[PDB]
Amino acid sequence: FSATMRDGLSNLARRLRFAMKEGSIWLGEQRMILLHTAALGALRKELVDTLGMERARGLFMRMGFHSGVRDAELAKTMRSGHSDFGMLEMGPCLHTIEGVVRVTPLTVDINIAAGVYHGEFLWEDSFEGDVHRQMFGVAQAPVCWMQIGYATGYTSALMGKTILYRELECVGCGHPHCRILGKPLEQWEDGEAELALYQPD
Amino acid sequence: TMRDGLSNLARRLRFAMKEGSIWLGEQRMILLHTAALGALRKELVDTLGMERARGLFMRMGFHSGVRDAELAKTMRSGHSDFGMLEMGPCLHTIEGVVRVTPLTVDINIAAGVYHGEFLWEDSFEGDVHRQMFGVAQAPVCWMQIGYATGYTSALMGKTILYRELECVGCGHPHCRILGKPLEQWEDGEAELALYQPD
Ligand SMILES: [Zn+2]
Ligand SMILES: [Zn+2]
Repeated sequence: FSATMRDGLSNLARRLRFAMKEGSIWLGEQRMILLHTAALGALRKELVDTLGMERARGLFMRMGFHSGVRDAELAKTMRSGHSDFGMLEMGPCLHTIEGVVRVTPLTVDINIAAGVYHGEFLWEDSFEGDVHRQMFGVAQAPVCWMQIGYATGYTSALMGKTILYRELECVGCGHPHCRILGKPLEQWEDGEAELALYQPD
Repeated sequence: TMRDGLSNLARRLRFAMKEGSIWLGEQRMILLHTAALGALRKELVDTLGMERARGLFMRMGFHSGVRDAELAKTMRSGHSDFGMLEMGPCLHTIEGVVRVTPLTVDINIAAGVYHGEFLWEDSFEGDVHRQMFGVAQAPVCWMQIGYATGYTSALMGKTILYRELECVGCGHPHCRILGKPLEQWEDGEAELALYQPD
């Protein structure tokens, strides 16, 4: 049901090592845990309840940003014999293997050497959208915060420039699926202020 | 010393790529980078202080533990009370959180009997805490302790609290924990209070 993503998914699960003789999981050179979405949901609930939705959104986008940046490093380890899109597409694949979301590239214009990027993707079965509705009910703006942070971090680390993403539709809002658009910071009218969300204090 | 638990619980873990999801029993899971979780921990500790951050993580672990206990209960058939208990250590291990070795475990669910001591090796939490900070002056495997507390309390049907008696986060070569009912802990109801959202 996927292409060319298949190759990516196969070539990636081999970088995924489950070692219950040591109680660890490694993906590439990054240690991972399996975490219940319901536990991340409970954390999110307390964060929004005591910090507010905006600051909580920031914490999650940054957490996602860190994940994406690490996965881009893994992506760059197997660049040999890989087009710019083929390297880009690893993000979508890693996002799927980690059970975060089913990603389908809709159309992608990417040139790393030239600094050109324009990407739109479909997101099916976002864990974050579902978790949010269960904790909060329907939302009045897209809620896949960690997931957007990840696309932003992964793509930016890959390009060596800031690529910001925005959800144009989201299941958290009661759509059938999520859909996103990513492009250079410069090209977003209020980009500099979105950028403020990725900084800690 | 169940290897039998690992192989049998690990079969409950599946990757449904076409739906971009991972299932452990009936619970959806994600693979998350410890580095990212650690970045979150540092922000929470920096902005909300350690005691408040500690509470958030214990309660997150607690929720994980309660839900793995619900999975354990489904596989109740043909298992002793000890066998049931051991699925907790096993799931924690399978989840890549920590490698758990039961040391002495005395359990009888009907009679409300529980006293459990466990060895924790390669704790991700203690590990990440001491890289994002330094050696700490008190045990720091917050989420891991929450999980044990939640798993065992759900299995026993009564409040079972755990404490770390050693922790890699404090420069010990390993973590070690003890779990027993609330009444057996000196300041137990102040420990039970960490599990109540603020
Ligand atoms: Zn969404
Ligand atoms: Zn510890």
